[PDB]
Amino acid sequence: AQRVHYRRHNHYNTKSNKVRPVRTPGGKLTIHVVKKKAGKPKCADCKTAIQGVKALRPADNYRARRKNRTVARAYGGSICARCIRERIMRAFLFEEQKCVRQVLKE
Amino acid sequence: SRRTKKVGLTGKYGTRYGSSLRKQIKKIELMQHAKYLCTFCGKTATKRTCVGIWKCKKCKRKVCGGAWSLTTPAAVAAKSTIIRL
Amino acid sequence: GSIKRFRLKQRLGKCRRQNRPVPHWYRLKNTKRRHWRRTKLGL
Amino acid sequence: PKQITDIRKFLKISRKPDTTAVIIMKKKSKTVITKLKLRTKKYLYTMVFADRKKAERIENSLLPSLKRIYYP
Amino acid sequence: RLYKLAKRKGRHMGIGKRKGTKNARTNQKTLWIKRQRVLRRLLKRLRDSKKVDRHLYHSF
Amino acid sequence: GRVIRGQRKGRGSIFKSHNHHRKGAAKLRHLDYCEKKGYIKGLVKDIIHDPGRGAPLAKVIFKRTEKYGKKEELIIASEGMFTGQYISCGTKAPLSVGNILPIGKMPEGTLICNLEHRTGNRGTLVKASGCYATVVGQSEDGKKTKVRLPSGAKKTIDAKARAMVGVVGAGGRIDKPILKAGVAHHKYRVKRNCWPKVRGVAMNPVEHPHGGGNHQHIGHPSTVSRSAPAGQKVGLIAARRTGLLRG
RNA sequence: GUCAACUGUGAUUGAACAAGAGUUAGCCGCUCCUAAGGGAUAGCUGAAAAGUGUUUAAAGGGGUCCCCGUCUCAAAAGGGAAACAGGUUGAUAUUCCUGUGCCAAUAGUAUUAUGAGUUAGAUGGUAACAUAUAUAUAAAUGAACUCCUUUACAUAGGCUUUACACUCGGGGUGCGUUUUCUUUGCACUUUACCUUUAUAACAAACCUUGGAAUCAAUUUACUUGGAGAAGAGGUUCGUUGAACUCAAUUCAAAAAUUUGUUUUGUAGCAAUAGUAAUUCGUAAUUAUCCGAAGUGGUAAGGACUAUCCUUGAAAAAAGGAGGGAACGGCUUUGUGCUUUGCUACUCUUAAUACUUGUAUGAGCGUACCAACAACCGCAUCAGGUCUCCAAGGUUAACAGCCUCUGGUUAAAUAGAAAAAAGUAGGUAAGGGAAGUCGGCAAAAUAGAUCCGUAACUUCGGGAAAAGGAUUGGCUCUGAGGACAUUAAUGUUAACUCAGAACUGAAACGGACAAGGGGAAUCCGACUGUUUAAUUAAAACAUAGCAUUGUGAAAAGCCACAACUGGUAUUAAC
Repeated sequence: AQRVHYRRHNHYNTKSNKVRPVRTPGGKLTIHVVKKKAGKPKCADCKTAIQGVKALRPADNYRARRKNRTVARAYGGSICARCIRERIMRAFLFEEQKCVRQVLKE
Repeated sequence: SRRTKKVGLTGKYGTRYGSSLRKQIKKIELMQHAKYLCTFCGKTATKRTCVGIWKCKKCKRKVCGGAWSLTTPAAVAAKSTIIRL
Repeated sequence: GSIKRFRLKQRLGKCRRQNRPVPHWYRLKNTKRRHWRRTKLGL
Repeated sequence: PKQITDIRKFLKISRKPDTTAVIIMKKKSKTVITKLKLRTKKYLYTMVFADRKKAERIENSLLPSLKRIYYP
Repeated sequence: RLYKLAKRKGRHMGIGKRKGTKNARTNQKTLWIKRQRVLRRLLKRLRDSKKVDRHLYHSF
Repeated sequence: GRVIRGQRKGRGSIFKSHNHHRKGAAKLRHLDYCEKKGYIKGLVKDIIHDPGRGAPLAKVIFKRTEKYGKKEELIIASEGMFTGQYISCGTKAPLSVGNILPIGKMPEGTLICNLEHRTGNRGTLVKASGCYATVVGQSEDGKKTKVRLPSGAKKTIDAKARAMVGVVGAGGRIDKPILKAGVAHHKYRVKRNCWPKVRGVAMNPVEHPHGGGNHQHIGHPSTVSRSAPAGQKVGLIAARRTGLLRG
């Protein structure tokens, strides 16, 4: 076949240096170092990835259009829909329950 | 079909080690991987994830527990004693 | 190695320069000489 | 490199100041077809013209001052 | 290519010609998985086409 | 000879604690007005493991008493407590599992942990897995309180020292035997270099007082005085008695 | 160039000698961040030298008088702004050249143009959530103060998806064998970054509806469900990176701009570039560059499951949200504020002009060897020395044997002769351990399928026990799938199994590969480890058992001259 070799001045097979064989239009089989796969961004309460938000690294998250980073809805790309829904309910329910309790108490 | 007359869970250790030693391990391991009933939901999904830490799969909630069980008898007696007052 | 620090590179050049034999017209008016293989620079 | 589809958008780029060059290329495939490439400093935009008559009229239509390259 | 055409025609799979354990010759696990997929595939078609009842499907 | 194996262990070189994955110290919420005069309720947000000890650690959030917003502490977890439990701390806190109360306000015969050996010290007795202390009495003029540490000694502390209602987590840990050497290797790997042990009598004389001879015999008494000097302290240190137990 | 010496033989050679020459980066690194840690500051000790690192700190920054807060070094394999293809030289190239991009800066002031909002903060969507396509997706008010998240992580096992690799068949080119046979054997048939790449596809997750026991759905694996399943319709991330009629176009049927049918384009990048050919000058042309599929060797991902008295770094840096501080422009009486008069204003990219020190990309590395002669071993020393790439046949096989790409055909010598002896090997009639301290050495065995398998046992094992049989080549037979037509009828894929003939000097795991076994005793439970260059063991370690001190900073145990430390980010399990 053909063989490949590192071109980027650090040849060890470390997690950030993983490498993908690719053929050139020169008919040469060459090597490319593919970027690191990145974690999904997670809800504050439940540590679970949130819809719409792209999983971009701290370099790529800076360059993308703003719409990719967040959700037009309450605590956006920082709390998920299920938790927010439950939280909104708590915020009403306890406030009523507290007022009732005070009225009862006197 | 029925693999072992005795050994069960501790069969992994094989011909090595004392039978008495192995028996003592067998009781604790049977207890260890046992699925506890989760009193935050009513499913039998509570498992041990690390030495003292018990997670329910359904509730995604961490109960603090014993080394080899969800509840040690010492704690149960203490809990009851508190409850009575 | 491939890489060097600048002081080290400059020094390696200095040694190389030092080797260069005595100029031929001067003899018409040597004893000390680095050779690479068996006589390491060490520095 | 970017691919244009709208003839009007192509014309719109064509009028503008930083659109330095028009790079035009015509070739066989099986019959003749035309690739029209425009060179803006920011990008090289390409439009694929499948009919000679349209291509001929548009190549004529352009502002003539704008630089012209043929590959051969 | 000639040898391979002959192997297709079944000519060198005899007991002496083999040189490895049966599981190494072909993996038992893969064979099972193949078979389970064939049986599941048939069942999904039978339920989708509505030519069995759900209850019968589940038992099968 | 040369420095003996016991002495080398102390000296602050390689035998320093295996720091690296430890999650930070476990010490109670420090004493303030808000606790002293009442109660403060906090949230357990998480229970997290620790490479050092059997007990899990409990991630506790309070809201600050003189500044906006939430501040996180690490408490050592009582058995039977849980994520999303409200944890209460203070003089008026109710007797209930995993709350933090002054020992002066315990009813007798309660089981507790996280004793402060002297007040305000953020908890320093009863922290290892499955331990507990028992409260055994309150003096007539109050002010002092009598408790029992799990070793078997009775001790008298100030009343306003903290403790935590309920037994320490991870009970029964040494019930399970360690079957194979590698498990023991892994146990010590996250603690301190102290293992495998090496029998002193098998050493050369130069390294240790039991060394030498031709049958690995101890060759002189195995009990050495409390008064013994540094390199001499060998086998059974200052022992009251030797041989099997009775009570 | 060249042969004084060296290149252990020769030598016109050469890693020798001589003369010149060569290393080009915003993107590849260093450079920045923190880790194990190091060195200092405050103290304090100490004659000093030094030993300590917040232990009596008026100490480094952020907001605009308040709030944070040791400094500094320590990764060329952790974290980490951004780059690829082709070509080119005697010697460099992700660095020069040509093309194409990408990333980061990009001051003030004034003009212009780009779109927003307004008569001080847009809309859609039931929802999950979606929305700016401007030469450019620029632009969707937001202070203090907060709260998160990404950065950012173990191991094992399988499953699955894509990529590359390999293979097969067909068309096209060239070449080869071509006595005989050979619709043949072989070669070539190329496609990058970049375009939030456009879409499709798929594992999940989530939503709307729906209301489930004769439980259901369901994976290789088990998982999941009234805390809402199946079903039906959706929304998103992640893989992927032109899949899919994708886009453009055409005609037919539509709405005051859609569905159906056709034509194009290797989706742009892209053929002008490569490669194989073919001619003519002696540079120029022409022709080619594409229809089906399989194997699963690599690598990445996905969804997962299991394992742990082990739970598997940190920050720099970036992002999101909570919160609601601040808020037209112009003219003007009066002390940024108040009342009068007027309406195109506030944002925001990009370009331009002018001033402001000279207003775009700093410095350093980049030759060559990397051992076979460039390293270390006193040297051109059969030694030692870190990482990635991984072709065909045979095969369990990245083994061993032979082969293609690529490399070499040289080793501190050659020829001729051929004896003892040596050394690395073969092989031996008949006997079969009689040799020897000692079956040491050597040999026998061995691959697989099918059978058969004891004492004893902690019931797990012993066990491949022991002990048998079979195995080639040929010619057949049976078994095992996938699709799509309206039960039958068709198209169509692999390799593995099982059975039967015939055939031969009874041979066939033919080479290579590859267990000697049994009956007992002694010691050591075991796996583990050790005397580097005389001892691998019965020594040592180990789990378990047993013992002892110690309740704490006036303690245990231990280090230090001293102050001070360590065990201790600890606490009787």
